[PDB]
Amino acid sequence: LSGQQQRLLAFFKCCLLTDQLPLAHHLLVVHHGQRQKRKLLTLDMYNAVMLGWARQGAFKELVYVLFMVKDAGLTPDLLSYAAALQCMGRQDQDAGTIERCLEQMSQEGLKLQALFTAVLLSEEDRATVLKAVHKVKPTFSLPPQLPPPVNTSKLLRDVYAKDGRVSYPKLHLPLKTLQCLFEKQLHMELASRVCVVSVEKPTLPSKEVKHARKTLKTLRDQWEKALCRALRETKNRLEREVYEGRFSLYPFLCLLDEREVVRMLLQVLQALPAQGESFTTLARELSARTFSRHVVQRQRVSGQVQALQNHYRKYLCLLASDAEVPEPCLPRQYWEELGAPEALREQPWPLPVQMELGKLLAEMLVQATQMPCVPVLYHVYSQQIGILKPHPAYVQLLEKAAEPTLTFEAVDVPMLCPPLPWTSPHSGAFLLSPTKLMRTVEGATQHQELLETCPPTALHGALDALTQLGNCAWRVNGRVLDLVLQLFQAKGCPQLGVPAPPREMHSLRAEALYRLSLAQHLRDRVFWLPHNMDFRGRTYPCPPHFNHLGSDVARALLEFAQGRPLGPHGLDWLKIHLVNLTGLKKREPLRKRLAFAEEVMDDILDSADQPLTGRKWWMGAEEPWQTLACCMEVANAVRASDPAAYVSHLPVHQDGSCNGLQHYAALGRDSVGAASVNLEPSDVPQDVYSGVAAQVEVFRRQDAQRGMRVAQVLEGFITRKVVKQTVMTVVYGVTRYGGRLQIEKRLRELSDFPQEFVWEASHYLVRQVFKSLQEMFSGTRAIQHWLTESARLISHMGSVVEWVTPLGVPVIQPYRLDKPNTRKQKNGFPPNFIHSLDSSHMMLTALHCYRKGLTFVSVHDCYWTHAADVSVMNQVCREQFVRLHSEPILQDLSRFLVKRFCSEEASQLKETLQAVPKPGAFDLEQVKRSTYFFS
Repeated sequence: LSGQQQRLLAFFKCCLLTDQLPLAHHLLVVHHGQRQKRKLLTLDMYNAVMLGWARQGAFKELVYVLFMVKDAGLTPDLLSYAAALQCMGRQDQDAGTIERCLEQMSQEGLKLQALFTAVLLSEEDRATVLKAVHKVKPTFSLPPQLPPPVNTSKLLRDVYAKDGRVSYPKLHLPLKTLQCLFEKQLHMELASRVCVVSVEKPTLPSKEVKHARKTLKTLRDQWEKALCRALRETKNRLEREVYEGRFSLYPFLCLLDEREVVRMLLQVLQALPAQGESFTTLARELSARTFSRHVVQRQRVSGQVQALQNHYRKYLCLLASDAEVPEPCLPRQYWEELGAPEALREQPWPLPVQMELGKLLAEMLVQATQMPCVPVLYHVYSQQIGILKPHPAYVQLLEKAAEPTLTFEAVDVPMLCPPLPWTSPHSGAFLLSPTKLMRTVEGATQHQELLETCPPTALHGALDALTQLGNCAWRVNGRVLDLVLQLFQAKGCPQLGVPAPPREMHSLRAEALYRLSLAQHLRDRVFWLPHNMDFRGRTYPCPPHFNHLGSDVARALLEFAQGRPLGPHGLDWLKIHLVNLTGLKKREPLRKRLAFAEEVMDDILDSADQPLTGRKWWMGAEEPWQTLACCMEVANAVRASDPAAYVSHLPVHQDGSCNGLQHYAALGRDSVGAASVNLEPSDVPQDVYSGVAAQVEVFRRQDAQRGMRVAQVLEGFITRKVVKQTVMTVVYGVTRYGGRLQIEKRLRELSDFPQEFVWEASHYLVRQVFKSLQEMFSGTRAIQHWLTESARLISHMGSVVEWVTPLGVPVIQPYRLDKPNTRKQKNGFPPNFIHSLDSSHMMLTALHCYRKGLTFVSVHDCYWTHAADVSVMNQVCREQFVRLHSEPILQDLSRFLVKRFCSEEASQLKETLQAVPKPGAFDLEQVKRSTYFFS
């Protein structure tokens, strides 16, 4: 529909939420009076007004709205009849009148049960309509609810099998403890903000520091008063707009309390960084915050929070180890079994309306806040986007004040209770604040629409994997946190990665400070990280400030709260993991790595006991913090009389190093590719990156002979690690220069390499690595060319490439040329497709591990799990990979693309799709037999 219509409809719905039925009715009447405005008006808007009048009990007003719809010439739909019935139920209308309305429903050819099923309504509304029917002669005759559907796909068939071989893991914490944790999370959700003491050591305040704190407090109070005044003036103007009939944001402002809006704007000023944040981004954030605090308020007033409490305690019983449930069920399945109490307000406001509201809030903040060196926030264009910059004096005042209180959004902090089961894409993660399956802002609406179009069962398999990831419990390690605290307080170490005290150094310090503060806050408290999916389908943790993927130090800090005994092989797995973290003997086999671990055991023990004053071998290792944490675990295990008896909280990371290349070589079944990426079983693992480096070296020597001097500049500086980063950029990308920037960063890290030609060197490395990868792998070269040419052809048609993963979740590329960008779509599709396959293999592995009872989480390529679980999870990854590639993914992709776009350039696309790469000699089953496929 029209953009104006979208906002008018949003205004009416918001008025229903605010209970401003007269204002909405008045605006509707004004629009009806003008013929052009009446054309803008839609039946759904009238239905919404009727619903609100049917929640008030004013039948006469509802009838007047019906008269207006008749004057417009629209015909009353099922929703209008629904509202009439519910109003009659509320007001105890005479049975004969209800019967007359029912006759009019049959006059429009509409069954009452069918109309109720077709049009969604609040349960109070449904109860009212049902009572109306019960007053009338007709019986309610409610149809029984259908049992929840399950996936028929062969890959997920084993997961959904009804045979009672399932042994789902149960959380160690008792049920009562889980309920208390839920209560803490609930209180946090109601407040919507978390105050955390600053990690940085607080010096005794000086006289000047105290004065700065007083000045800041006075300024904050002055800003609060100004903000309240500005909000009131804007509300009055918007109410006048409501009388005029122009679209107004007055209900949107009304939904959140005036004090809450002011408190939110003030916290936004405190949260905003010294460099500043984009004005458009800030406006979007403000609108999202308002919607969140309003959904929480609406649930509280409705009573949806109490019903949720009860329903959730029942769900908690399944998770709790002490409580026993006779039939094991998947968490979403169990939730659905208890019922569906999800709020109907989970759906958000239209994006243009949200943008308008956010911009209004940002403008109010800028005008209201003034401080003497005038306004705190300065709007300056940059790319070429307006940004809001904090006052320089304000930043200095903040530094001088050194306030220990840090505010964080409820969404920003990890949950204190298990995440809500993902029964639907829209409703997941935080119980009170709805989390949308698509974490990524870009392409979220299109992807969400695709998800709704996709059958629920296919969504269900991914939803189960996400729920399982959320259910995993994370506890911060005390020892690592303490060491990081000591270094962070006093300068820190660049090699360790602790940021130096506060161009980007200040930002890094602030981000680290927030992450450490969250870690300290949750150090003694078990917490659950919800997982959200991007467009590619990769799973990411929802909280931005604290997540394992974000930083190496965070990876060291985070360890499983649930504890599983090492077992006979657990100690060996810990040693192998430690060697992997160091990066020593990567090419050598696992047996050699274990022998090396025995050789370096003395260093391991010394480093664990005294990290700061020890040999500091862990610092030498490529991942210092992770190495130190592993060293501590190994030391504890040896100290314990039995290593098998000892329980290792710390995760053991198993990775294929090049998951995308492994998928490319499996798809083409290339023998050379399988050997290079370790798909083929071998006594000694062969490093793909080393082979790429060799091929790069031969190309480098050819270029040195040639006039181009880039090779000479890079001669002797193409280290294996840098090559590894370049290979990852080529295989995995969103067609962005940022990955190339990472290659540049690796080149910058080498002091000997000149930075004068670093940009050219990064470009040249990308080209050389791409040539090397294609040359070494015939199957990969073919598949990549086919994908690139298919994506390019689809982009020319003008439709964004859309494909369905083997799991069944549809993946779309969110690139929009200001139309799809041909460059991004053609280059993006091979990496995005490879990512989707990797995520599919990860979800299959996770679900099967869940059936086995292993705790599984995925961080990038690495698959995290307990040391005892590692061997089993390796077997699962080897079987699931084979099963995924057993299905003809290339053929399925070609057929799906043919359906999506060929039946519309399409013929050329059809020919390209038809010419799928032929299967290679290498046997798929070999992957199962390959011990070194993941290591």
